Amino acid sequence: HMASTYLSDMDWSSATHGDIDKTKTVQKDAPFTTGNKGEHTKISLLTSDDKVKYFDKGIGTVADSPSVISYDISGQGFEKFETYIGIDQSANSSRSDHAVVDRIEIEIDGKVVYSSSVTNPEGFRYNTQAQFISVTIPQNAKKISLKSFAGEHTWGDEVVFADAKLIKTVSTQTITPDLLNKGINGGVYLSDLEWVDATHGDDDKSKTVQKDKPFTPGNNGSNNKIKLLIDGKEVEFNKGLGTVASNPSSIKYDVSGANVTRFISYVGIDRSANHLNSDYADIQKFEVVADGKVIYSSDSKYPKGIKYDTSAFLVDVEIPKDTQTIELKSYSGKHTWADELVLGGALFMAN
Ligand SMILES: [Ca+2]
Repeated sequence: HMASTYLSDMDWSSATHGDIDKTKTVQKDAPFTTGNKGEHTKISLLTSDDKVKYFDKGIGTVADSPSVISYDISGQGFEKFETYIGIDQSANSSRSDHAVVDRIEIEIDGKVVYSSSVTNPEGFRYNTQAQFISVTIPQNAKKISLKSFAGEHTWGDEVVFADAKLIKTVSTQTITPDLLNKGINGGVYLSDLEWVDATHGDDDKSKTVQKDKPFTPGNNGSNNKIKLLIDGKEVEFNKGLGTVASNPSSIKYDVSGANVTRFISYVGIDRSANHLNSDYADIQKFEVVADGKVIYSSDSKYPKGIKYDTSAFLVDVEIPKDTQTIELKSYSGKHTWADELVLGGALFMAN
């Protein structure tokens, strides 16, 4: 799922043009000269087979040495820039020195990412067919610049960036406890699903893995919400799973009937657990297992396990295409009582 934002719908950080009248401004969704006059004329360019194509959206300027239109794209997450370039069909081309553009460039953070010099060394004339630009934007990008070079004169240099747009993949927001508590579109909470089976480390086998509750309080009849340490601060979760770690204990889901692509959960020991200060780990490790293959293990980040005081960690892992079975495996520290492992906000994504 892709979304595009038109440059003409954004605010430029700066804009310069080659027209001597500085009361005139670079035009949104119109050629420069006609747009400045108030005319309703749309941006148009000569395409293949000399067909004239009209555009609802774009940026209209007059080239200079150079004319520069810049946009701040910091933290915006854009992936591509796409536009058609050429001299607008509305240009004054009555003389051969009019409508002569030496070069058009696209620049990102000081780097030329497109230049018309490659395909058009002599530049653009009134009847030069449009060039389509498609450039990748670096994840770190801060500034994109639309540059046009007039050459000897600016006369008739009606440069248009037709259909000028920035494009990105529609993606989930940065994962936070708040986000998992509010909900994500397309996210299905594990506690809203039936497991195939769910084992636990508690000796009483009449007890069951708990949905949206820690194990012990849940099996005692309480509906207390799952609670974890997030960055040294206690946070309750609306949704999740409550279990007791074992050797291991495992919760198994049959995901064969769906195209599951992602598993998201905070993982740690519930605040309600029995805990005593100890050198030993309370929980040894947690694993996400896809069709018998470990696709996440907590012992990379925590090679000696976790304790009651350990801040809950974010598990965010891709599920391989065509996965039949997902298992969530909890390994007890075996020397203490704090084996009340909870999965805060545990959900699946289907992409
Ligand atoms: Ca020129």
